[PDB]
Amino acid sequence: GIVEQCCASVCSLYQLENYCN
Amino acid sequence: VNQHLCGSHLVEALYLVCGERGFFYTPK
Ligand SMILES: [Cu+2]
Repeated sequence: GIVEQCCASVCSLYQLENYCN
Repeated sequence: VNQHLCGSHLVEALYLVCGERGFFYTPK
Protein backbone atom coordinates (compact mmCIF):
# COMPACT_ATOMS: atom_id res chain seq x y z
CA GLY A 1 0.00 0.00 0.00
CA ILE A 2 0.85 3.72 -0.03
CA VAL A 3 2.94 3.79 3.14
CA GLU A 4 5.15 1.03 1.73
CA GLN A 5 5.18 2.22 -1.88
CA CYS A 6 6.16 5.80 -0.97
CA CYS A 7 9.00 4.50 1.15
CA ALA A 8 10.17 1.35 -0.60
CA SER A 9 9.59 2.81 -4.04
CA VAL A 10 8.39 6.32 -4.90
CA CYS A 11 4.98 7.98 -5.02
CA SER A 12 3.40 11.21 -6.26
CA LEU A 13 1.53 13.87 -4.34
CA TYR A 14 -1.36 12.94 -6.62
CA GLN A 15 -1.22 9.39 -5.31
CA LEU A 16 -1.32 10.82 -1.76
CA GLU A 17 -4.61 12.63 -2.39
CA ASN A 18 -6.28 9.22 -2.37
CA TYR A 19 -5.78 9.29 1.40
CA CYS A 20 -7.48 12.55 2.17
CA ASN A 21 -10.92 12.44 3.79
CA VAL B 1 7.68 15.61 -8.97
CA ASN B 2 8.01 12.03 -7.56
CA GLN B 3 8.60 11.48 -3.86
CA HIS B 4 10.69 9.22 -1.66
CA LEU B 5 8.92 9.41 1.67
CA CYS B 6 9.54 7.25 4.73
CA GLY B 7 8.26 7.49 8.28
CA SER B 8 7.34 10.90 9.61
CA HIS B 9 8.24 12.45 6.22
CA LEU B 10 5.24 10.67 4.69
CA VAL B 11 2.80 12.06 7.25
CA GLU B 12 4.17 15.56 6.65
CA ALA B 13 3.41 15.11 2.97
CA LEU B 14 -0.08 13.84 3.77
CA TYR B 15 -0.67 16.85 5.98
CA LEU B 16 0.45 19.19 3.19
CA VAL B 17 -1.60 17.56 0.49
CA CYS B 18 -4.80 17.00 2.44
CA GLY B 19 -4.84 19.94 4.84
CA GLU B 20 -8.22 20.72 6.40
CA ARG B 21 -9.72 17.71 4.63
CA GLY B 22 -7.66 15.57 6.98
CA PHE B 23 -6.34 12.13 6.14
CA PHE B 24 -5.94 8.51 7.28
CA TYR B 25 -2.45 7.09 7.86
CA THR B 26 -2.84 3.36 7.47
CA PRO B 27 0.35 1.30 7.21
CA LYS B 28 0.39 -2.47 6.78
CU1 LIG C 1 14.33 12.15 8.22
